[PDB]
Amino acid sequence: SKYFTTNKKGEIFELKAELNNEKKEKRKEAVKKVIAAMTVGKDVSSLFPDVVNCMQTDNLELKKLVYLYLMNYAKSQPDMAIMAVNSFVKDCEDPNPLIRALAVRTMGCIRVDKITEYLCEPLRKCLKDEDPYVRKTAAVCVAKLHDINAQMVEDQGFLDSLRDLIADSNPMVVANAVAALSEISESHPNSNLLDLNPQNINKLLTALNECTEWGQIFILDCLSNYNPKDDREAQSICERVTPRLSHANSAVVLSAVKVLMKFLELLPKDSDYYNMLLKKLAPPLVTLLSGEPEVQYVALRNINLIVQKRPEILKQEIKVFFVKYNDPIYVKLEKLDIMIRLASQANIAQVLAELKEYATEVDVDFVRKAVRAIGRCAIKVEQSAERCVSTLLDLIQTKVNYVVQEAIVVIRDIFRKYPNKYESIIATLCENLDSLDEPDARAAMIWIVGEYAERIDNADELLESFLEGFHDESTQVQLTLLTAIVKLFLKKPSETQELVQQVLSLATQDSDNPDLRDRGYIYWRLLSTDPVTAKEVVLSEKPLISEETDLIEPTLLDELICHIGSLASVYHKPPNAFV
Amino acid sequence: GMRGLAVFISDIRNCKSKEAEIKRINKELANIRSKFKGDKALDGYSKKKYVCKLLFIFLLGHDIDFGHMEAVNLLSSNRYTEKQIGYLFISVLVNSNSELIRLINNAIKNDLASRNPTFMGLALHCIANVGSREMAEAFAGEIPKILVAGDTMDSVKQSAALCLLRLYRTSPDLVPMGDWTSRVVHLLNDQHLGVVTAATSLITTLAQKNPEEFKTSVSLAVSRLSRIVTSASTDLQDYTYYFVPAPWLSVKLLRLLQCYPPPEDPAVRGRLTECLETILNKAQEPPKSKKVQHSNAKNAVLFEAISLIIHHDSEPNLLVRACNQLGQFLQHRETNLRYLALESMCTLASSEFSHEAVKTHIETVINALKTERDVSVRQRAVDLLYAMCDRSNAQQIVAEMLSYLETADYSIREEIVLKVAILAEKYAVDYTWYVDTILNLIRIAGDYVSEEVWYRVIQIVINRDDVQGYAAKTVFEALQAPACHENLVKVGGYILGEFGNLIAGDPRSSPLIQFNLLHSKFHLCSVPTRALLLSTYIKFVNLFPEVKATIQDVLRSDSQLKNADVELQQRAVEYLRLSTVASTDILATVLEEMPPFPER
Amino acid sequence: MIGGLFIYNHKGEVLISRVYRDDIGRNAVDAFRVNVIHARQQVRSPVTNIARTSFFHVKRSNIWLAAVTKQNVNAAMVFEFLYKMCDVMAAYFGKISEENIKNNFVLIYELLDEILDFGYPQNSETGALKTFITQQGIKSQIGWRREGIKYRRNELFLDVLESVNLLMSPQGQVLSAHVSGRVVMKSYLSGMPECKFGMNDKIVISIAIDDCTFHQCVRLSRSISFIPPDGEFELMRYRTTKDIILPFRVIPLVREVGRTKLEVKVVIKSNFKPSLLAQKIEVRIPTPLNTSGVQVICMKGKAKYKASENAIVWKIKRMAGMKESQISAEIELLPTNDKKKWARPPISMNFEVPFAPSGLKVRYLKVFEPKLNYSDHDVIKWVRYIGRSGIYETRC
Amino acid sequence: MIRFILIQNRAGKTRLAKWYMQFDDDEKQKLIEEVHAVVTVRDAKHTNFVEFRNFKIIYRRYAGLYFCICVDVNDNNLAYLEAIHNFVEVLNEYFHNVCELDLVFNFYKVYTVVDEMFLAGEIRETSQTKVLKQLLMLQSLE
Repeated sequence: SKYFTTNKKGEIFELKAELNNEKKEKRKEAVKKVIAAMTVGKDVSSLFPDVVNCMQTDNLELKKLVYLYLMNYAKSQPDMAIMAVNSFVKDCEDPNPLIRALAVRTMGCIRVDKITEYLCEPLRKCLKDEDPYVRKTAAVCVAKLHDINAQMVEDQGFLDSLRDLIADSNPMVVANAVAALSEISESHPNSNLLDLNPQNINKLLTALNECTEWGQIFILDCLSNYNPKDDREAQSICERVTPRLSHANSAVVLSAVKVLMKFLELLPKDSDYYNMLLKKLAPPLVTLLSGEPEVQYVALRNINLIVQKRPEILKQEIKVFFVKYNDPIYVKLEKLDIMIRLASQANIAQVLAELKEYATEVDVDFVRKAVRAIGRCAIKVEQSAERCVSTLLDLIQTKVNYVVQEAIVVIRDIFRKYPNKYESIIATLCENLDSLDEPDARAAMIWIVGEYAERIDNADELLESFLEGFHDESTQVQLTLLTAIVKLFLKKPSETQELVQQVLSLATQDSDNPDLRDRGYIYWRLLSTDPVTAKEVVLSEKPLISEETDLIEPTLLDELICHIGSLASVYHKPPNAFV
Repeated sequence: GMRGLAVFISDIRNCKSKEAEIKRINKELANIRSKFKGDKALDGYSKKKYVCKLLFIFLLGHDIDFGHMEAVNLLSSNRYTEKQIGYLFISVLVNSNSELIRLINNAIKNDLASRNPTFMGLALHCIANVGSREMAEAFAGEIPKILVAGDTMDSVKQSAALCLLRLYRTSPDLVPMGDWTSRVVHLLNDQHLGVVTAATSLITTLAQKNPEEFKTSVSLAVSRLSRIVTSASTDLQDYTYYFVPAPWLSVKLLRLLQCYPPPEDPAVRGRLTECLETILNKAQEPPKSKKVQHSNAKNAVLFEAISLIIHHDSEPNLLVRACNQLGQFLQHRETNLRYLALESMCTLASSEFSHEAVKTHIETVINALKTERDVSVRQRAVDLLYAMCDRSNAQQIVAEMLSYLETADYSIREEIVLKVAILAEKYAVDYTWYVDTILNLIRIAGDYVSEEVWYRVIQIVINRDDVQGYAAKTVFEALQAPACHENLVKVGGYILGEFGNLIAGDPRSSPLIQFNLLHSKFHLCSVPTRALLLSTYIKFVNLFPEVKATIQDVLRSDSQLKNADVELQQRAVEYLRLSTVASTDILATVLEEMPPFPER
Repeated sequence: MIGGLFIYNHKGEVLISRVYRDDIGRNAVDAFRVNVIHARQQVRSPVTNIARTSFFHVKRSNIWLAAVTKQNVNAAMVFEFLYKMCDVMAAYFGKISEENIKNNFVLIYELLDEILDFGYPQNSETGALKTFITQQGIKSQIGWRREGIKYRRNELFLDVLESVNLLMSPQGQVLSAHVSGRVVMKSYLSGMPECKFGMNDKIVISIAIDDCTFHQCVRLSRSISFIPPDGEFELMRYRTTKDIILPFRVIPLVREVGRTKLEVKVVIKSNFKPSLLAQKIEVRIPTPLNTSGVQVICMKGKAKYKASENAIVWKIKRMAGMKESQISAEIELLPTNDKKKWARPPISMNFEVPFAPSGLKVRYLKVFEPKLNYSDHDVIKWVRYIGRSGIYETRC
Repeated sequence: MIRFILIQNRAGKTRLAKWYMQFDDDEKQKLIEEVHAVVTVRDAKHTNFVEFRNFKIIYRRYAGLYFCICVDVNDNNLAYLEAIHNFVEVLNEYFHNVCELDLVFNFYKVYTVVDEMFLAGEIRETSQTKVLKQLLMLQSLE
């Protein structure tokens, strides 16, 4: 029922009694206690009216406190908050401009229906005001009003004033209004944010240099949506935007790179400017790796895209993309991928050695990544595969378990890529057979035994070792063991009869998975009807295989490179995949 | 009472920061340390107030390393407030200073020797609160003697019995089973019900290890219970809760009965049954209050009673009446009541006697299930559904379970699918029922179905087939909704690649569009799914040559023979070489009808 | 642009919050508590996407800051803003800990108002926030190793030895769970080396209470610096209670039809990667004492009865991950006593897995010997995680 | 048998904590945190019986405070919830419509009430009248 709720003794009653002292200093600490109570989760709605009774105050600090209270109520329960609009509207005209701005932003914070009729007059009032800070707030309030349900055909007069704001005097003003208007345009009427290209763009780029650390980002994002038409136009644009190596290292530099790489469509070698850009882009892209970790993550997920698109720029920086011991793992991974991408044939001398170092760290998963990176490197410069397999042999000889597994999984790929070029190594792999547990590695080892069976006269016992423990093993090893045992049969008959009976049977009579059963019966009929077609049907040269996955779609790349700096890049997904 | 304490606590509550508070507390600690170490002897009042402040500080969370000396000095006083504060402090801060332990044993010995029942109350409370093995050795020899003496006041009898309980739980060896048994069990006939409360609780916890020494309690138990239940409204006025006569005493008395077999005296047994029936009947009248309190209080006794009957399990009529009441509960506002009824039906479903009674309410159960908002309630309901599924109602139960899966939220899917699979394996009266249910389950929520389940369904289709058009059409249709997920792709691909000759007749079941289905599912499925699809591909190529070209057109793609994985391309090469070349007729001797699965 | 800002303490309760666009409800804060902080095996990333919403979070020494938004916001801007905010907070009250936040609520709201408007991070240089902020924060505040050790071949091995403890309710509610472990380090080094060792954040520096004790040599500053004694020793002991990664989940099913028949099925599910391997698993199923006989069926491992021990035992030689196995059993009860309702004791399991159930992972290790030549690049290191079942029970 | 009684407001601050089992200080703080966290996330439609480490919790919110009694799993539930309401009413009657600030300023009598109606983990007295009379009798001494 209603115990513990009386207001004659206890906290709430005591605060309510305090809130009515005529010593303002005590009212201050009073409302402060109230705010703390709101935050901690204590029900203070009962205090509501008298706190509003405290709004009748000349003091700045006290009114600030009460406005913070009302803001706290705004986004949770708006109807309650509305009960002070009579003062809110009697707040947008006071002296102390801070009061004006506070009132405007707070009123905008409300999200209810009837606010518009209350708000249309003050807001439209304050856009045309002497003070900068107030206009900086009111510009935002406009977008606030737009997101709440209102097309509010006066919104056309609003937008008139808003375009009139881009021709402002103070930097932060336009620095904010441009962002407000761009956000308006995204919920998209096709007739919005028209660019008076020469005049408006000149004004934007004049205000850019005086702008605040933050608004430059929005300026650049508004330019990005612009589409030029003529060459010298783009020349002048890139010239003016050029000097960006600015302080907000993460943001301004990245968005400048966006506006550049979107405005990189000129006669390349007719003027020595294409070269000039391709030269200037490198120092900032590099210096964006010295900041904090998260900035480094974003910069790397964008530089990956850049390398995908215009590799001529970063073609000689594979040193700065090395992995340091103390980085967060989500940076090591990006550095590794970029290193693979830049792995030319000239610098392998260090690259294939650098990776040789990483395979001796302790961060296990990263070591897996490094071994497979050696692998993928051995498929992008053919003229080094021999050294690659040599380094892999070294790593195997290290006899570390969770390294030898990825090592052998990559050596399988290598052999299948360049067949019959590293066949002396095969026997040496087998001696490292006892220490293979994971399914991938077991399968790859058995597969290597599959091919090149006539290299080893010991291949029989090798697979006979797995044959006993046939269950408790994944389907992969079972199927690959089937294929391999049969391959061994056709190449060395009269000595596998002992095997191809129990292998086949243990696969088909015993196992339950009907797919292994299927392949078992398939192989059974081939090797029972005629050994003349078995060879031509199983032993054919499986053609060469290329890693067709490692590239991103070109038009998708076009899209993302139109969205460099935004959140769109860091996922490598188009903006539609999230509203 | 003490103004200084109040101002202290107020200042504490006005601290603007944890550091300011902790500084103020260290300051007060320094002050009280000084005044205790000051050579001036102290007045009782000041010592009381100061130990109060100490206790408060300890309760806020800090540490306190002194004061217990005054705590000892405060037991020998004679003003009640001082005795209270002292015993409180000594009870809250447990410490093993052997000398102080001895002092406290001395002071409590003195108090128990006294005659004011208030002092005896405080002493017994402290003993019950701390309860060290030493206080055991110091008073467990006396406490029953305090309990059995006739002139001991009431509250003394209550608290003394409870403290004997606390002793029994802490130190069982230090309470010998002497003579007081008779009088402790005779306690029950007292008029002051509180005496009965204490005596019952104590007798329960004692009899839980020596029933044959307390068997004589059940008669008084049932007599008191009868006198309580057949009471009038204006009886036990001090001991009646919202027009309910003596709930807690009834609860504890039934609990006491729960520790014993059925009573051996026939008239006792009969009066007991009449009490239970009385409770159940009283449970059916309209309420005498719109207030939740009455409902909770009465239903407490009700649940206690039915649980007792279950512990007895000899009154079938009572059992079924209980079950019918329970079923009436299942549709109720009080989520508490709904949960509790479900919980109790869960165990009732284990009876030789109430099984069918539970079964009858199945539609109520299912309707509660189909709309309930809690997660625990739904879980319990599904578990009950499991609990009452047998040869009779399995089919309907399973059908309803699947129909719920058709929309049920994630939080239950796992155990629902597990239980439906197990029920199917258990009571499937025929193949076609079994295969139908399994396949529907897969279509609906495959990505939780075990590995062995669809192994088994494919196995059984291979054996006793006669469902091929059904299976084929089911997977066919489920595929063309854009939601079809993996295990369905697997099972259907295999089975239609085995038996598509029995679906290829529908104009909307063309071999071409069959392959188009399967290829539309290809570029989303993983590698073992792809392998299964490639085996079915060649099975088709053996049967329906009408796409023999385009299939091969796919098999030759960069995506197939340049495949990154090894086994995909292995199968691809083998099958392309089987088909395009190296035979066109021996294909019929390799891709035959998959000889039937043997019996394990 | 900036959907809504939030500040959490390490327990995961909202220390403070402020939203900006109504398209962000309670679901947002709950999702960021249950999908990032309390995430278990997910690979972390300072930008994460769930249910068509994006989260950015920065960690400050125990305090999570997070911004949430749905628009296609300029990513770099988010993080530069978070750094500016953490710096302004520092400049007003020094380090960032729960205490300073709980003691400057008012100032924090003043900031989140002024610095951040509707999601548009207006100017935030600390020298200039005096204009708009009027409040004022409140500040507050060898002998174990011989020298002259000579080995021919540098080596070392780290073993994260942990023991997990679990007790679960039949509907799968995790009642009790905690892991106690220690980092045993066995070395072979020549000389007086320094070592630097760092790990992730899953270990903060009859009732389980988190704890972390070091060895006398360890030195803190995050990271670890120390000079190991020769031979084998114990580096640090610790105990954790959250975010545990329960290897096996046991689901029981029990149907007691009559008072003579009793059927029990158990199904175990492996909740980890499909390439790992848990080894030497044992399941102990209880049974009432007046149990005459048993019938058991299993297609994984092998089970048998122990009448003296009064339990069914079920051994598993090895098992993979993300798979499901099942044992069935029927029980005929000797109807001697028509009493004694069997309060069935929990079902227990023993197991050994090659991954730290507590989520600990050895991040990085550098070995540097100054006076001699060698360094990390010249020493061979092995790592092994070993998590073992402690008390691992499921109420059936 | 009861294990521990808590009167705990929304902030997690404990107005009253009476134990009936041996627990060290650290684990006391720990259990308080766990119970507050498991209880403050339910709604009025949620049940009242929530399982807990080796026990269950019978709780009830009274619009500003939470009463929580830890009970052994094999004990009645509705009875203990109603006993909580009973004890709440005893407080409400003694303190003249008790408010939490009183539970702060007057702990040394709250403990008196608690031990009066509960002792050694069982329910001692149920009749509100006799307890009230005992209380106002003790309040008269000196």
